[PDB]
Amino acid sequence: NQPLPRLTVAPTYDSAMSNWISTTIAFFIRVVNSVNMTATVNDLTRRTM
Amino acid sequence: AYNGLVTTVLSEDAFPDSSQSITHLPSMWKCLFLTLAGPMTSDPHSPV
Repeated sequence: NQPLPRLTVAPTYDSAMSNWISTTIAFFIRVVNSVNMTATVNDLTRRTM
Repeated sequence: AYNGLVTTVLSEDAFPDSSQSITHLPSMWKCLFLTLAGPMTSDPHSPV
């Protein structure tokens, strides 16, 4: 945690949440673009995921 | 004239609450009208 701000707030990506969220997506972009999904899932619908 | 018998303090509802920031526009006119009515009051704690 961090202490409470008193000015106008905006969604920032410095959080541990945003550290957790962005690195899962950075991990499942690797799983989707891995070799196992390449042999089965079609390449154009792999870009969609 | 009757200072010491009765002081005319700034009212309870005059002050902006101490959680609203300055960027709120109805909360700075509430401080502006307070400041101009500062020296008008016989409260000796008016400058603070």
